[PDB]
Amino acid sequence: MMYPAEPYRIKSVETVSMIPREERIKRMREAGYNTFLLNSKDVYVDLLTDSGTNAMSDKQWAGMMMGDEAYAGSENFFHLERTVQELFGFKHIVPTHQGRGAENLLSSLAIKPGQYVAGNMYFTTTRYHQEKNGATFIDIVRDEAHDAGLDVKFKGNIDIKKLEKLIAEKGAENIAYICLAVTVNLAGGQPVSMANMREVRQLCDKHGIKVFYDATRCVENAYFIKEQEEGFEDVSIKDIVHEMFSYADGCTMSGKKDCLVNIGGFLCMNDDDMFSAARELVVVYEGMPSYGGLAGRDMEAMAIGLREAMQFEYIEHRVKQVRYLGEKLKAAGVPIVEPVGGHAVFLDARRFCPHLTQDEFPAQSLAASIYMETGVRSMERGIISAGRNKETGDHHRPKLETVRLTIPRRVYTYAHMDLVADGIIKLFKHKEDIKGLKFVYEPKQLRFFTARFDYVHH
Amino acid sequence: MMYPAEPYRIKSVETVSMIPREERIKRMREAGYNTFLLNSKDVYVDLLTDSGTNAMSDKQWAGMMMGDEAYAGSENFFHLERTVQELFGFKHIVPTHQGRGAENLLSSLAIKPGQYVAGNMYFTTTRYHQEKNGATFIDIVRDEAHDAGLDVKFKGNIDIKKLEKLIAEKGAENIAYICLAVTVNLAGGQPVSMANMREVRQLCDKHGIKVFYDATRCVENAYFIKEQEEGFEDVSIKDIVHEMFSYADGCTMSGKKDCLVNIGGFLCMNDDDMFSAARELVVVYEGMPSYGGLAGRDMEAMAIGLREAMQFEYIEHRVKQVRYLGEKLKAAGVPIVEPVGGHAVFLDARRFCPHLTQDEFPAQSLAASIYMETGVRSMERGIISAGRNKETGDHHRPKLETVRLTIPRRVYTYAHMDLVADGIIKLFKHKEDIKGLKFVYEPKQLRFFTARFDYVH
Ligand SMILES: O=C(O)c1cc(O)cc(O)c1
Ligand SMILES: O=C(O)c1cc(O)cc(O)c1
Ligand SMILES: [K+]
Ligand SMILES: [K+]
Repeated sequence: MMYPAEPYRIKSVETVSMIPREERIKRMREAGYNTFLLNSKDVYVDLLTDSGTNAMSDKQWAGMMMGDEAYAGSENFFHLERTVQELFGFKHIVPTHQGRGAENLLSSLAIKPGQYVAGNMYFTTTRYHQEKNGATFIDIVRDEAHDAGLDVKFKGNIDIKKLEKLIAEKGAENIAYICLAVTVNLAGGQPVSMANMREVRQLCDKHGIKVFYDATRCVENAYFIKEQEEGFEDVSIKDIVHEMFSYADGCTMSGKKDCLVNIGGFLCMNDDDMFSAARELVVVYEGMPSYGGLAGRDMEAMAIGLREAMQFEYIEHRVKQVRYLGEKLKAAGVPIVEPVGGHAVFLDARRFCPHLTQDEFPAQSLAASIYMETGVRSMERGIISAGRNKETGDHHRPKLETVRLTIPRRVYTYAHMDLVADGIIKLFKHKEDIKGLKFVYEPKQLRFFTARFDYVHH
Repeated sequence: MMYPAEPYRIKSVETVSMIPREERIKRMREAGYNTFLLNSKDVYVDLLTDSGTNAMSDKQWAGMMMGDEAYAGSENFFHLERTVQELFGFKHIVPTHQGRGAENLLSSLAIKPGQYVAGNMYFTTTRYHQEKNGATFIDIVRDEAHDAGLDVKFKGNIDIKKLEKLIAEKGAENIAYICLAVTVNLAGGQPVSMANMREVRQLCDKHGIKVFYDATRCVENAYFIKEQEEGFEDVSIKDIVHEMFSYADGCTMSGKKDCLVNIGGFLCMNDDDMFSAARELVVVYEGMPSYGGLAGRDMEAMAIGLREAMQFEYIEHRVKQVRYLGEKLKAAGVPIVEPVGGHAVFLDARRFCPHLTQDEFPAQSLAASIYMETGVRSMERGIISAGRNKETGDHHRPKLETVRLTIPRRVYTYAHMDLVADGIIKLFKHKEDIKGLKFVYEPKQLRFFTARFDYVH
């Protein structure tokens, strides 16, 4: 099926207030037309992010009642450890409170100053920790990834030629590690093929270079492999996931993404010595290696969730729900990043509002309009989030001016997707009526978080 | 009352396996006679730590069903924010996944390399982050705090003269901040008086020096003030807590201690510019400032728990339950660190086992024997935990060779305390039979965590 029904029932609901348009407009204005300043209680469908917003199962909530909150030797730790060892195949695991905790550990252990880290694009926290520990980041993603309109498979693949060029120019000993992300966020949630992981592994093995996965949406990635990589159609998600990680030396994981939980993460590695070093380092940043900044009950929920994520029908429905939204928008001519990724649809607000300039903040304004029209919250990922240039004092002006419709796992229905799509399509049909915004309050940093705007009038 | 009844009922119970002695001995040996290696399922009464092991209330669990897991604007965040603003009085709050997360932020923001941080003793993670950011730690606790046998009030107090001396010798500009801990862990959980907090504030204000509290057991501290500081007998715990923090510029808090939760912490501060800088920095270590590495449900549970902790009868019982254990041991002649602190009783293993040299690891062996006798787990806090001297390859030899009996909040009863005490007392009457330990496996780091031993013969 192009669009299968939910492979589960609703056990419990989260009630919402269902406020009318006049009230939404009032709340949007109070939030300075910045969706980051909206109160959760005033949002009907919250597509700000797929991180930590997932609906857990009855089995996970049963696990939540069996939290073994002991500082050492918790049953929940042992369940998590054996689950990750079984499903990912790594020798050692260190729990962390979420993904960027594991990144702090990995980069603190695996990077000497002056070295390079190469990856298929980047994520903000991941890159921060790499650079904080002395590394220069090199993008080695394939060129197609930077063409937002280009519909091609496995857009997230590393260009092996760029990797070969790097090794020759910089020398293997100067490369801390390859950071292979699955899926690739900055490209719109694009997958990486098994063939690509193999080729990166083979080349790195030649030169003694380590590969560490940024694995936050690895199950979504496994689904794309199963659906689209020749030869994998009859291989289980579980076997695809296990094979994927067989080509890595370790990984950083955010449970908040594909482990179907609201908090949690971990660091995996095969190397005994690195594991020992990670154990003493985790103590001062996260907590003892036996809980790593997580309650027992959350290690349990993450262990259960990761195993739940392996179910074909679940991840098929997850990805096809996102696809449904994207295809409905595409059918109406709405400009989106293509192909649709695993976890989100990205609107190109620049092309949605051709009558505006980027300096009138079309992404920020389109996000405001979407909320006022529907009660749906989306995230500005454009000029506002990019922040100001510290030297010039002018805006950074990023090439991507987008509104991100980010889909939590197992929270919404196709009817919610229809509500979102219908509102956006209505706005698109009258796009010329979307007004530009200007600052009325700008913080000196993290401006996307608390900035306030009002409309430009002529 | 000397020992009041629990000011609550049991809502739900946690299953334990009631395994016999022969089986406990088997499990202890499988754990290499290291209690840190015992599985939780094999422990009856787990006194390894009071951190994150607390029992929550029905109200907190109701809150756990109302987790608003939004990335921004969570109802749970706003609840936590106004609760901490109301009860602690600080202008700004940044959630963190627990205490050491807040410490990372504070030390990253408030320390220039080459500066000093002075405090009343220290805790490992707190000091690490201070030194990592280029500070030199200076102990300015009163001398009495280092006399483990001396029974005096407010042993945790800062010695104002030591602080005056530090300011004169180093200069105010070279002191990043004063780190005032409540209670003081290394002295056995000893409180700080309101009078002391005032004097420190007064002196620091004269020189423009910032004071940040390490406030993980601030409610236990407030109880000691109410109970023992002249003039506070009829002041509420809530009002004592609020006044305590009125003498601080901010704090690092572990909810896992006195906020009655299993995970959670936060950073507070009054300064706008520091807050703005903190909001930027928390994003890459913990998470967005609107959740700070916590699920919404945990921000909610911590908000509720902190308010519950203000109930006089609750914190009175908490502290008096620990005291009950300590006094029962004292009444049988068992040697402990004195006076008894708010959250734990420390056995003096050196005097418990005078027939053993420190090289035979008496604290480690005593902890093993306690488990085998009762099913009670305690923590070695002695030569093993001290680690091996890197330079000379010999043990670090700490003056304190102790076994820590750390009491989680609202988890155990007086009957459990009796079981603990009765077992230790029986061991004490036959102490000569406690055998020394030796390594069979020693890690090169964190040796207390995974080391394995067997008996000398
Ligand atoms: O795009 C996001 O959802 C996002 C979320 C964060 O907590 C930090 C960041 O740099 C980006
Ligand atoms: O004494 C403790 O319980 C303790 C706990 C920790 O997570 C670190 C540490 O250095 C000490
Ligand atoms: K969450
Ligand atoms: K815990």
